[PDB]
Amino acid sequence: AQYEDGKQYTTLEKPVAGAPQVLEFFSFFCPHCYQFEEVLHISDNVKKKLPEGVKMTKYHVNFMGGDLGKDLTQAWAVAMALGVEDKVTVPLFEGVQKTQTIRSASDIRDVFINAGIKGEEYDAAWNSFVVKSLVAQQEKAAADVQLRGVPAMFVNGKYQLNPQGMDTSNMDVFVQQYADTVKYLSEK
Repeated sequence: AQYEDGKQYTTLEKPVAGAPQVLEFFSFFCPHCYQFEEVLHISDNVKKKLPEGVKMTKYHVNFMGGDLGKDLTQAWAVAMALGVEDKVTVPLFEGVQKTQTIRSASDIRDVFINAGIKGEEYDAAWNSFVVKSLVAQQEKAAADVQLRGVPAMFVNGKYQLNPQGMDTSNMDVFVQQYADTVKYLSEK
């Protein structure tokens, strides 16, 4: 077949019931995640090709960057709660990996302030139990799928994208191949 298990995707031995239809994991410490966001715009391009009725979920993981990794997962929860994902994703990536000006919770916070979220608004969300369960979800979802590396995408809790098995000669071709694969898996 033109799409094969073990080629453009793999199948989970233990499928995950009731999972988000398209589920992506990343870490702001993850170098390929940086590329996936900044250069490739994977998430956005997958979206452009998905059916209608399709929800995209994106979650942060703890297992990179120790204490600041965890801080980053709580902060991403805040971002989701407040609907400001598209205002902080880039400065967080560049703050961790490009400029290296994120070294503590307080620096993570500065990214939000500078992106226009209010001090009070941020600190309340950060401390809210809505945010705690959102952090819990992020952890649950990763734990559910035996996640030990990022970037990672899962379709209907049953298929895992395998970007290693696609041509990287040409970046645009890579994305389109990736996205068409998500759509195939979607329909499957």
